Amino acid sequence: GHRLVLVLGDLHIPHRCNSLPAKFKKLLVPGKIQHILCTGNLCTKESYDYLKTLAGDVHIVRGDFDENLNYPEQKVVTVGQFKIGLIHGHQVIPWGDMASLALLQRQFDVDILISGHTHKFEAFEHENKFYINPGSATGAYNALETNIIPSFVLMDIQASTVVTYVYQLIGDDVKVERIEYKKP
Amino acid sequence: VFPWHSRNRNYKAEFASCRLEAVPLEFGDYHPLKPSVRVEVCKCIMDAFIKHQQEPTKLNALLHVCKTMHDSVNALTLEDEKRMLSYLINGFIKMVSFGRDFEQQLSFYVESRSMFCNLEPVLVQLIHSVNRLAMETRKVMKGNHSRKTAAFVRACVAYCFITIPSLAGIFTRLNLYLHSGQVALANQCLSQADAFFKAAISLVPEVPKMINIDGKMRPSESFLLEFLCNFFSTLLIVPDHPEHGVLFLVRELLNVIQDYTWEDNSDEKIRIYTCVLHLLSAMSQETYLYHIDKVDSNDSLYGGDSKFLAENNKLCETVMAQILEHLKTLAKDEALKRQSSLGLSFFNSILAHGDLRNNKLNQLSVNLWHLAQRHG
Repeated sequence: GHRLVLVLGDLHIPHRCNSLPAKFKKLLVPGKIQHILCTGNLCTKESYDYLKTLAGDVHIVRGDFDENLNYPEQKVVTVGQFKIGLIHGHQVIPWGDMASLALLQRQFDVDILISGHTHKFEAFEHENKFYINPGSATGAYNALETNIIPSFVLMDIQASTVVTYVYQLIGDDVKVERIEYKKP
Repeated sequence: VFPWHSRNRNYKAEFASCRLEAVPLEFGDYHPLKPSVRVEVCKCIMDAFIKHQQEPTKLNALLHVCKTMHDSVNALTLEDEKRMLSYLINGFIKMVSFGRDFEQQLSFYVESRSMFCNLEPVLVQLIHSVNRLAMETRKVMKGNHSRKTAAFVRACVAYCFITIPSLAGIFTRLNLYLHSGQVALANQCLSQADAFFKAAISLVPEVPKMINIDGKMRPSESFLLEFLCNFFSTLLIVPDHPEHGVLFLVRELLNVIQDYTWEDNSDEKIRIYTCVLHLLSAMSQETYLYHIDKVDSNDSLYGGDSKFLAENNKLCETVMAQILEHLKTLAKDEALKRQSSLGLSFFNSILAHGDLRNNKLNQLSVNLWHLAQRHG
């Protein structure tokens, strides 16, 4: 049994980017995605409607610039055997700190923590817990980085194994990487 | 009084050890996604343009249409119509791109600001697009600014500084001060970044209890907590101007939050103090977790000088003293639920950042754990 989750965030349409990269839209076809977890900063209803055309279950958290202030600050969604924590990450002091995120993984009692304010992609296992920072799909700028690479994560969950396919657009080519995670 | 110490953190080594090794995919390998009053005419024109012009252009007729549409805004204009008009004008603005001619783009934006003054969302989009323009100039000239574009990026930052106060939204104002300050601080405009941060701090004491959200009045406590957390995370990179005391903006924000009018039935102020512990502990390290391209943050500016580290430690001790005072007042208030909640949060903070090797902080942590378990 395969469950597909699209980990996305920091689109910043149209505050910092007009749209997603050209190739990503071609790759993201409707029907192949079951859940969509967004770290936030879509900033418009248009990106939310675009996500609604890609899957049925669409969980979005509040960014630091999202227009809809009713999106939850943090969320816990159970897909397969895995509980996943979703938060934008700008609450975290400092941004992207390991301990400051382990605190959230303790609070939520959660298996995967997704947080993406720092637009650089990351994926690390700390204290037998999985942390994914999917980066910015549109490559939106931040003061923290010089060369932002558009990226998004796609988790295939089956029983206890999550295979994470990470899509990054370098130059004009979409590289994909495989990350293996197994819950003890 | 229990002092504080910072657990040494080697962010490079920690990330290197805990990072998951990904195996790249070659072609063939499987990845899942492998195959005047007649505003109606103005709306009709703008809809056609936004729906059937998908490439940027290098205006006057569309500008006149937008002026006619925007001039209809008065005291009798509803919020829904203002939202629609702002959407249409932003759709017009998005497609006007002068490419590598940055100066003409900024001229277009200043003209737009002088033309669409009433509709706030257009102004927000203009600030965001000017910030994008400055960052795009940085990206094109690869950080190594030329003498010519230094003035241009300073002009963009000044445009943000003068335009943000014209907004009415309190939290939009705070977040745009913070973001525009970060944008300025990515282009070696230290003095204007400090002004942006000071403006945000000075504007913090104005946020009320109830804020408008989709037409409904909701408490602003959680939103203020989020903004203050964002600001504290931002202050890690900000250089300290030598003409002031150490951690000047951090201390100013702490004073502001100390004097802020918090609700009597509220304990979020102590939560924010618990958060300040995080920022100080991170700021006390040898090299900071994240940096700007060429701005000497306090990590290299002070170089971890014993005086600066001691000042950070003393500020940590003061914040902890405040938190412990509130905890004791909670015990005297007999509402033990909030006491246990804050004790859990504080113990978690100490475990996250505090140097547990030190006996004095360890005893405080053990006492906090036992206090939390003493009342479920």
